[PDB]
Amino acid sequence: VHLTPEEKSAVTALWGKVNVDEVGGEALGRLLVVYPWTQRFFESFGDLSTPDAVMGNPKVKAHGKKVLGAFSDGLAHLDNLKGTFATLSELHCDKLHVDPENFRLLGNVLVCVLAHHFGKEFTPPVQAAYQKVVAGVANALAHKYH
Amino acid sequence: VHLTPEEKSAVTALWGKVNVDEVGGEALGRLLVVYPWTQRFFESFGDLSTPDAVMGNPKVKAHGKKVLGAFSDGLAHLDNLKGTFATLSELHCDKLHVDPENFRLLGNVLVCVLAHHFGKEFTPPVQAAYQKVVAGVANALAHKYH
Amino acid sequence: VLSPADKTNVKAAWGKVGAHAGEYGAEALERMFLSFPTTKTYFPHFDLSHGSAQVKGHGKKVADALTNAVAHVDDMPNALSALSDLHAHKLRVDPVNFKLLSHCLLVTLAAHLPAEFTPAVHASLDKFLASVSTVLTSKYR
Amino acid sequence: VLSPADKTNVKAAWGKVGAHAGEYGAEALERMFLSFPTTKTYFPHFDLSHGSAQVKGHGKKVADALTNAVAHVDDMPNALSALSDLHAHKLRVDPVNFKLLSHCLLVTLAAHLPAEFTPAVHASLDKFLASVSTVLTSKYR
Ligand code: HEM
Ligand code: HEM
Ligand code: HEM
Ligand code: HEM
Repeated sequence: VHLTPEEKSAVTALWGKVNVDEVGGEALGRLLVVYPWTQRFFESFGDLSTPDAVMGNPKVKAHGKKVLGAFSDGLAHLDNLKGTFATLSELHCDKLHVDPENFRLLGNVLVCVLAHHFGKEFTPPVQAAYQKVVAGVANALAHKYH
Repeated sequence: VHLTPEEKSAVTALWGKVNVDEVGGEALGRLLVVYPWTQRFFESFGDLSTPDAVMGNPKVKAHGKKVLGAFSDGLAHLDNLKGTFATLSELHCDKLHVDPENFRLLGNVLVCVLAHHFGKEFTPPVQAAYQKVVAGVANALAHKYH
Repeated sequence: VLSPADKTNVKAAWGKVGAHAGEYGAEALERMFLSFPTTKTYFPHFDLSHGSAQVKGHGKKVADALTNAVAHVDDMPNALSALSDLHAHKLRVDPVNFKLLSHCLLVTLAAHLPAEFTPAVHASLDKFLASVSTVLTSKYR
Repeated sequence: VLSPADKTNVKAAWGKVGAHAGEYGAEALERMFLSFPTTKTYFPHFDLSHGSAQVKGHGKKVADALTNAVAHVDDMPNALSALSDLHAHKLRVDPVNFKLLSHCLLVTLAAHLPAEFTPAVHASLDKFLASVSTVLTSKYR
C-alpha cells in the first residue's frame, strides 16, 4: 500500500467527510446487488432480496460500518496490514471460511460508492489511492490463507 | 510451498517419469482448449483452433517444455521461488503484461494432465503436492506485480 | 443456461463414472482438503483418518446429486434446491469451494477416462460443474 | 448472450453518458493505470502528461465502440471484431484489463448518475461490460 503524501491526503480527506454508515450501506449494498456469492450471507443481513431491501437494511449499514471502520484502522496504521487486521483475517477464515474473492469485490465496490457520493472530487489518483489501501485490506484478510 | 519429504518424494518421483514434452503439450493443450483468455496467444502457437491442432502443435509442446522446465527449476530450488523465476516474472509482465489469472489456470491444469498420464499413481497428496509447487510458481511469476 | 454438446460430453464422462461416482466424489473432497488448505479452515467435524466411513457416504451423495444434475442438466434449477438450502441456510459453504472440488473430480475422472482434457470434454466439464455451482448457489428457488 | 432488462439499464446509463462518453473513456484509462499498476507494465507508448491529446482521442474511440455495443448489444459478435483483431492480433491485450477499465467506467458513471449501483444498473453494467469483453475477446469471428 504505502501511498504518496498527496495521494494519502486525497484518500484520507475523502474519508474525513465520508458518511461511514451510508457509504458503508451503499458499498455493501453495491456488492450485494450484483447477486454474487456474498448473497449466500443474505440471511445474516435479513434484507437484500430487492434494491430497497438491501439499501435500507440496518444490518448492511451496520456491517458496512464494521468493514469500513477496519478500512479506517488501515488508513490510521498502514505500517501494520498484518497485525491490525489479524483478528479479522482469523474471523474471515477460522470462523468464516468465505472466499477472499468476496473481499476483493467489496474493496473494488467501496471505491465506486465514494466516487458516487463525492463525484465532484473523485480524482484519478484518489480512486487508485483507495484501491491501494483496499488491495492491502483484501491481502490482509487473505494473510491467514498462507 | 516447502512440501513434507513424503509429499516431495511423491511429486518429484512423478516428475522423474514425466514425459516433459507430452505432459507439457497436454497441460498447455488442456488449458488452451477451454477457449479461455490464453487463446489470445494462439497466433504464437500457430495451431490451437481444433483438438488435433492444439494437442499435436510442436509450439504448444515446446512452450510446454519451457513452462514445465521452469516448474522443475522450482522442484530443484524451492528455497528460491523469488530469484529462480525472477527473469520469468519480468518476461511475464515487463514484456508480456498477460494476466497471472492465466498462470493459476496453467498450474491447476498441469496437476490434471499428470493424473491422466499416471492415473494409477495420482494419490490425494501427490496432486496437492503438485498444487503447492504450482501455487508457488503462479505467485512467483506474479511477484513482479508488487 | 447451457449448450447441447456439453450435455453429451457430460453424459459420456458420467457413463464411465458409473458405480465409481461415489469414490470419485470421496477422492475429490480429500483432494480439495489437501490441494486447497483453506477448506481445513472451515473446521470440518469429519475425521479424515484414511478409509473414512463418512467420506465414502458423503461421496455417494455428492455423486448422486451429480447424477441428478446429469439427468436434469437444463431442468436442475430447483432439483439441487435442497443442496442449495444446505450450502446456504447452513455452514455458508462458499461456491468458490465447489470449483476446487470440481477440479478435483475432473482430475480423478482423467485418472480413468481416455483424455478428459479434450475441448469438448474439458470446456464441458468446467462449464457444467460451473452450472452445478450456479444452481447449488441459486436463491430461495 | 444477454438479457432484456440489462439493455434498458445500459441504454439509460449511456443516455446520460451522451457527449461525456469520450471523457469517461479517457478517465477510465487514466484510472486503470493508477488503480491497477500492472497496466504500466504493458510499456504504453503514451505520455500521460496531464490533459493528453492522445487519451481524449482514444477515449472517444473506446466510447464510440461502447455506443456501437449499446446500438447492437445482442448483435455485436462481429461489430467489435476490428477491436478484437486489435487487442488479439496486436499487443495481446489481456481481456482481464478490460474488467479494470470497466470498473473505472462504472465509477466515473457513478460520479454523474443518480445511483449507478442499483441491482438493475450494477448487475447490468458489470455483465454488459463482461459481454463487451467476451465479444472484444471473440476468435477469428
Ligand atoms: C474486504 C473488506 C472487509 C473487511 C475489512 C471486513 C471487516 C469486518 C469486521 C471489522 C468485522 C467485525 C469484527 C469483529 O466483530 O470482531 C466483520 C464481520 C463479518 N464479516 Fe467482514 N469484512 C470485509 C468483507 C466481508 C465480505 C465481503 C463478507 C461476505 C462474504 C464478510 C462477512 C462477514 C461476516 C459474516 C461477519 C460477521 C461475523 C460475526 O461476527 O459473527 N465481510 N467484517
Ligand atoms: C504458470 C506457469 C508458467 C511458467 C512457469 C512459464 C514459464 C515460461 C518460460 C520458462 C518461458 C521462456 C523463458 C525465456 O525464454 O526466457 C516462457 C515464455 C512465454 N510464456 Fe510462459 N509460463 C507459464 C505460463 C504461461 C501462460 C499461461 C501464458 C499465456 C497466457 C504464457 C505465455 C508465455 C509467452 C507468450 C512466452 C514467450 C515469450 C518470448 O520469449 O517471446 N506462459 N514461459
Ligand atoms: C459438487 C457439488 C456438491 C454436491 C452435489 C454436494 C452434495 C451434498 C449432499 C447431497 C449432501 C448431503 C445432505 C443433503 O442431502 O443435502 C452434502 C453435505 C455436505 N456438503 Fe456438499 N455438495 C457439493 C459441494 C460442497 C462443497 C463445495 C462443500 C465445501 C467443502 C461441501 C460441504 C458439505 C458438508 C460440510 C456437508 C455436510 C456433511 C454431512 O452430511 O453431515 N459440499 N453435500
Ligand atoms: C472498453 C473496451 C475497449 C474498447 C471498446 C476499446 C476500443 C479501442 C479502439 C476503438 C481503438 C482504436 C483502434 C481501432 O480502431 O481498433 C483502441 C486502441 C487501443 N486500445 Fe482499446 N478498447 C478497449 C479496451 C482496451 C484495453 C483493456 C486496453 C489495455 C490497456 C486497451 C488498449 C488499447 C491500446 C494500447 C490501443 C492502441 C492505441 C492507439 O490508438 O494507437 N484497450 N481501443
